[PDB]
Amino acid sequence: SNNEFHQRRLSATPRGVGVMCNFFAQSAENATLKDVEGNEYIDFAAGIAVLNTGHRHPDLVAAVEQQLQQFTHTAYQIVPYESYVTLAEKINALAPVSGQAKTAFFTTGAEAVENAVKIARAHTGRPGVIAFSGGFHGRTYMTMALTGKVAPYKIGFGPFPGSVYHVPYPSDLHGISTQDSLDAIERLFKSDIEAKQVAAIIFEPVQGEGGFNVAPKELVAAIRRLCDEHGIVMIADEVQSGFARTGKLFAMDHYADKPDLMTMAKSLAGGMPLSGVVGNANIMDAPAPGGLGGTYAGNPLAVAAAHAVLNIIDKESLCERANQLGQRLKNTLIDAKESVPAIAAVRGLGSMIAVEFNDPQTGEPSAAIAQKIQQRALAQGLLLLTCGAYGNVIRFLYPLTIPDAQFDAAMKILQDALSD
Amino acid sequence: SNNEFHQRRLSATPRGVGVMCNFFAQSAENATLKDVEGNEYIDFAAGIAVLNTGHRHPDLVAAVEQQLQQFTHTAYQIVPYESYVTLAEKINALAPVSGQAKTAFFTTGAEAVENAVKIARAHTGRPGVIAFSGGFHGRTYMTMALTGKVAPYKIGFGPFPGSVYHVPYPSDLHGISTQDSLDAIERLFKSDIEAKQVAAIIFEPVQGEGGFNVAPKELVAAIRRLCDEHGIVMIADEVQSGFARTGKLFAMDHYADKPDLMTMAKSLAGGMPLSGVVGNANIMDAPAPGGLGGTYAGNPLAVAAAHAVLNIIDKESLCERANQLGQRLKNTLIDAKESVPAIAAVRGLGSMIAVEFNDPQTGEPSAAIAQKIQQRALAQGLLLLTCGAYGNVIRFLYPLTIPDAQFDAAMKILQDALSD
Amino acid sequence: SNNEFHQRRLSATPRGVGVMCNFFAQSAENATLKDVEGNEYIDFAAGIAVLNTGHRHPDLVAAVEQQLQQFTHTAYQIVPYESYVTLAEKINALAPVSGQAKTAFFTTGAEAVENAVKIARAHTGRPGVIAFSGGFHGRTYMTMALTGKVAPYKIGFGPFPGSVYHVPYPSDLHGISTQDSLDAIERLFKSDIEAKQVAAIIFEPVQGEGGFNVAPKELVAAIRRLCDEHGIVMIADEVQSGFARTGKLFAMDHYADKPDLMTMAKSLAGGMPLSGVVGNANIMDAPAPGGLGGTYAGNPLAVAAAHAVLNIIDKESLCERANQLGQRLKNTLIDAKESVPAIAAVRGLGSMIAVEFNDPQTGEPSAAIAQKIQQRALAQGLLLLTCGAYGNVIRFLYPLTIPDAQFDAAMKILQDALSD
Amino acid sequence: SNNEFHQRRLSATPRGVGVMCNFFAQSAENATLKDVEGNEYIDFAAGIAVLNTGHRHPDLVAAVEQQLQQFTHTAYQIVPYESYVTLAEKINALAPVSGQAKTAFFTTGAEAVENAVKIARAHTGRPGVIAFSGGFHGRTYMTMALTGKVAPYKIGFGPFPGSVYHVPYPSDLHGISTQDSLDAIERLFKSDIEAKQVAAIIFEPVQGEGGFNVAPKELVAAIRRLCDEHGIVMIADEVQSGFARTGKLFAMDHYADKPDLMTMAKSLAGGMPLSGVVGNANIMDAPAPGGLGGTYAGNPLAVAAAHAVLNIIDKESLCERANQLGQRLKNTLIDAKESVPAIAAVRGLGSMIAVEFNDPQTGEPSAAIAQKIQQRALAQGLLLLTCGAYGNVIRFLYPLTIPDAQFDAAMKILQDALSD
Repeated sequence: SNNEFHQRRLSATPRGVGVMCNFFAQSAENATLKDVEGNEYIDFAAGIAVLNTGHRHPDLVAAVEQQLQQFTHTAYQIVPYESYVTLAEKINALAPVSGQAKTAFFTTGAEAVENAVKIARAHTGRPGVIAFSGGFHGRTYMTMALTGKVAPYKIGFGPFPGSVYHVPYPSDLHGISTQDSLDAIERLFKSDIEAKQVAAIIFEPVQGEGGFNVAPKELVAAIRRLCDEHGIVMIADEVQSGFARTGKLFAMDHYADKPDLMTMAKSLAGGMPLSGVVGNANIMDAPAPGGLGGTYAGNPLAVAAAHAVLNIIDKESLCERANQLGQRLKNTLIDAKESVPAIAAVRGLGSMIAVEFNDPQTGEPSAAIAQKIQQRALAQGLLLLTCGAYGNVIRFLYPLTIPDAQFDAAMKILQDALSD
Repeated sequence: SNNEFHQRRLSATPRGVGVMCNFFAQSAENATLKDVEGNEYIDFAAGIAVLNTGHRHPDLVAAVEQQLQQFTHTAYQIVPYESYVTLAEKINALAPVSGQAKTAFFTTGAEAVENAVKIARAHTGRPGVIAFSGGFHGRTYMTMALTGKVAPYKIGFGPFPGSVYHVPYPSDLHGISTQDSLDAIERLFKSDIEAKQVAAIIFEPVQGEGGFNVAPKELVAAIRRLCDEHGIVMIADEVQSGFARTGKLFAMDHYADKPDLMTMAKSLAGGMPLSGVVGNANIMDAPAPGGLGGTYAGNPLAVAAAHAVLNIIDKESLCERANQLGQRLKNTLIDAKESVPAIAAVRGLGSMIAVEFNDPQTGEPSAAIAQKIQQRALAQGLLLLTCGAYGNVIRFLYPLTIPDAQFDAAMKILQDALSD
Repeated sequence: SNNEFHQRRLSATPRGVGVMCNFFAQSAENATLKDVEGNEYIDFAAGIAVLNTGHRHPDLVAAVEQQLQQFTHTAYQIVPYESYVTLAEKINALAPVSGQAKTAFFTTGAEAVENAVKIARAHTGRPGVIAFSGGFHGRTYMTMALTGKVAPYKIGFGPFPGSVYHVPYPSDLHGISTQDSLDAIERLFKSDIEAKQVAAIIFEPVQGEGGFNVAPKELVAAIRRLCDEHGIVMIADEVQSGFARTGKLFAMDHYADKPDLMTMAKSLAGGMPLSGVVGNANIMDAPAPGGLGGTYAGNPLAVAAAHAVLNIIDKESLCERANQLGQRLKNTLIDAKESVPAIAAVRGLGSMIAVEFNDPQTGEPSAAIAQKIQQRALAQGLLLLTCGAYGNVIRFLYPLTIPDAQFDAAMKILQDALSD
Repeated sequence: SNNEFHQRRLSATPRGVGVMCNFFAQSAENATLKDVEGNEYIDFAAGIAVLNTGHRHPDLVAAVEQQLQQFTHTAYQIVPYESYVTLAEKINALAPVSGQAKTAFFTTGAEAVENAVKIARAHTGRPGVIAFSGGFHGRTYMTMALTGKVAPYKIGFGPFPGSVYHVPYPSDLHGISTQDSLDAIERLFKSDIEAKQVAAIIFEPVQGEGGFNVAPKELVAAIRRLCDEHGIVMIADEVQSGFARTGKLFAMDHYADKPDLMTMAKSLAGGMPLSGVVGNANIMDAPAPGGLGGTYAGNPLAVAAAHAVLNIIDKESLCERANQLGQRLKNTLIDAKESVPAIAAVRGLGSMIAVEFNDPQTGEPSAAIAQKIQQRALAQGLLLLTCGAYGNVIRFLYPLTIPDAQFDAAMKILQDALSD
């Protein structure tokens, strides 16, 4: 029963860990999710862009099973294992970072961001960090501070550390330009903190919870220029955009400038708990032995899954397929724009696409319309996710391995849900 | 080759992720670890107290495979699952908290400590946190601040947030008494922060990296009293001491006073990435919906493994067994105390036992002697771990499921390694 | 000799205490300063807007001597005196605060700002403070944090406290509007700190060292509105703009909205060390007995001088006079705007008037032209002061008591320095 | 009327500015204070150790009037003057700082400490500051954090900056030794902050508000040793102990080790608002020009007063007189220990002497007995001050210029007030 267990969950767990759906997952494969009462759903959430290679991809299951017949945990900081080194070598070969790449593995994306910040601070000896409004980087203390949304991520968890600031993110719909961001960064350097006291600038090439806003090329170039000038570490948070989501393996592959450090997680292990930081070896080697670590860091099962994820992305050509699916979804949303004026924007990159809804009679961002369209899709068996500053963005996070027929059915459902 | 991948590792990964052993893991079962060249080792590390049920316990592997046939990740905050709820119910039933309990799951122990601090700050509306010298609570920013050992955990990652203080932990060999701890707390209340601005007091009932120092009953009682008097949340970090290690399920079960919050990890899932926080349901309900979470939180495979772990500790009487094994180890160490004057102390609870070595001609802490015994034991096939402030303590973290014959062989090897 | 003592100065005092002039003061009266070698200077600095009533005003001197016959210091928090209370009563009656006013006295302007922040934190129980870029509020740690100009005030003195942020200040010449300020405040609320975690918003009605930028009426109204909505304390820093400088007694008297707190110093005692905070009695009474104080606070001689200063401002009609002299200066500057293309702006209120210079060919802010005009004037005997974000602003801080003929001589000198 | 003005004072000023006496000062000279109703009091407060040279010493009045006929304020950072340089040279010639000295002047002692910390931070590039429990250093934000007494100086003004810690001050009565302090410093280095991240260790040679505890020679030597070893700036806060109070010109003259920086105020100008920092020239020169300052800093009248105070201390042999008067008061207090069992301790240095009362029927610190003696002596026309962690200590801060007959009358009054 989904109601019995709804009450059991509300009684056993705190209200702080909120849950979107009131049905309980029973099984899942690729992009199909069945609950405990037999209802099937098309998963356009992918565990929040974690299942780019799909629920229980057979190669991932095979790799996890093979490793489960060897060992699940030795603590890498005690007894190492080759799979860690080989995955790090492959990431170094593929990651677009400055200089020669070195990679370390942790467990959660928040741990990856934390360690990127630790590496930057140890390299520069500086305290400051600049992030962007609307950015999301984790739910730990420091990663909350870096996160550019207060409600609900930061309510009641303050005070937050000093030397951490935010500048507005370029958004065409809201009149924020690249030059607005650069002016805010300059106002930081002239009012708040010395440029030679800022250790890192951290940014998402495509903001996840921010509404799938893409960083303009000028912005990435300017960030690279400022970091080169002032000795600041450039951090690209590719935790959500990484691994073929944006049409290339990493979102940063769409830009000429390379960041110094890059954080990875979610789809890195295709449904297993793994994260990592990859970047310039001169910067990564700043902490001494013992300065970085984590007990679950580089979990053998998750690392095997990540090897499988890389091979799947390659052999099934998930980058091109991400581009094709994103184009089809854009076509559907733009065609619907003619009949549903509430659609205010269609943005994104590759298969990282989102639609933002304004009230057609007011012009103000309306979360109500987004919620009701999300209700309609769900009742039709389509699981959609909400994001944005005002919670009026629907982001589409289908697995890149979703079959064509199921994707077309999902487009039909989305068309019927857009139009009342 | 155990030495070609050593160079590969040094070239691909950052220096900051330190590694103790020069060999690479190939397979592991219970307390037996086999490297890529075939060498066998008796694992007295258990992945740093993560494998209380031993490497790949058959029931844990069966549970993980069963779940692997259903789904590995749905993002719990999007789509929940019953295994999370039932595991929370079991932890609530077993946790040493006064009154109604509530449990939330995350992925890493540092994440659990972070959420305990978030819960305490949301409940009290205060900033301050008081921890203990020699304590270890994670490698994230806030958990580094709570950690009471600067070298090597905090070197280069400051500055650290305000309102976080440390008081000395009682140690009979170092002359620190419970009254010393309480006087330092009072000095904090009179010099650094008013008690009504302290949100939590976090402590390990048995210090992990601190040298297995056991908290006196008077200290736990004074902490409970100070917390009730000033409205401070009492946090017990049982990440390393939890799950049958100390002879009871949780170390706090050795004391009459119950904490408000308790953090769990490591052996909770017996080799899978899972952590948690259980406590006073009213305090746990302090953060509003949306304020707590984490993408991997309560990973389904790890949840299944944790169910298995609870059932294994029950059905195989691992508390009783930890008491027996700790007693055998203490007998071996005391029988050696007459031939080895370097044995300065033997401390701990249950099967969380450590031996501290001083120099037999100076009386000063001797880390070299401990490293030499460790060196000798590793050549005989026994993997031992060091800890303590001065690196002069050897901690015994054998899996609780180690067979009697292998344990007795390890005792013989240990007697030889102490022999000089 | 001015040289001998210049070298002795460099040898005995730190380089960090910067000194603008190469001559040493010997005598001073009203707006006339004589160096130790006999050279006379028309003082358009007034000790940085401290000598509004002019150097050694006879009434101030007579009051100071009369008190000197009584006592110079008793420590007010030990033994109080009636001059403190009567000055507090006069300030309470004259301050632009809604409802019952209370006034406390301290010694320096930074001390007044510090106590205003302390009062706001005690009244709200919140950590945060929001200030404006280009603002100056003192050289102590918290007041450096509030100051919105890094160079040179904050170089090497970090890190600075968390929960302290800055927003742009409206300027017609730099493209910053009131709505830009309000949007940045909203971005703070949405990205950095909860609105109901901000204790105060501190602002200058007329930015002193920032270039004499006048706060538009809409900005003050919006600040008042936000404070009423979020329960934030509205702090007006009138240390430099206060006491008849802007054509009315306080700059806030030009606006319909009233602040919760107002800080006073500089011309408060007309050349004696005294500061003060006046505001809402219910808010002022937030700190408990024993929370506010200062050994020198409300020094008797400075309090007598401040009594004299109020009586001088009233009897010699210094508000009206400030308006007249500001109009004469504006006539001179606007007249010169036809021959000097470098004159890009002439702004201010009353006798708080500044001219900003841009390059006549490029249009960029030209600090070199400003310096050039300052040296020309200095060579003719006119002591002028620089300010602005780029050091390209000349501020006119003559004593309001300056004789008309001396003012006209200074205007002629200024006209000569503006062209050739 | 003292009652009518008592009510007026409570009406016009905030409750936070606490006031000890309910009468209002009318006149004062040397050690005799007259209120508005004609009552005379022997001033054993000296405005909280500010009038070592006495109320309105004739030489100080003469210097102040001479300067008042010249100028009262020019803003030293705009136009300098001789008296600043000559006073700095005299301080450099007399101050016991390691190496050749430079001196800067400010206005309040809190500002002096603020600038000492600024100088240490600029010199070292480090954030950390270590202070002592029971120490008092100012009522500003940073000097609050440095202060080691929460009630009443810190209540409601948090949260406080990170990297600021406190260690116990050696006290014979409370069982705190030098080695306790050194162990707490080592615990800071091993649990809280790296030694190479601490910019300064600030301490009072004789704690003022803490109860006149004298720093033992071993403690000063250990602070000097640790500061030399780790690059930490050693700061002696002699705002209260300076200028012949302790029997030598500065308290540090009783010790063989020299601090790097020394802060001065209070008696520095003998009742006029002045403060200063004197220290090693190389360290003082750390902030770039424009980094240090203050509008009122180095007030000409106060600087003339400081010249006069130095001359008075020399010509009237105030150091020797401080020793003599301290010995006479100690004789009076020890002889009273026989009939007053409440006298638990009589401590101090020179004429910086305090008596600590415990309850003779339980052994508990008694602020009530101290206050009864205070009011008993006040009824007889003798004005005493309280202090201590528990408010149970009587301080004797008579002016050093007090005549012998008045001192003997005060001793008579003190003897009668000690007994019931």
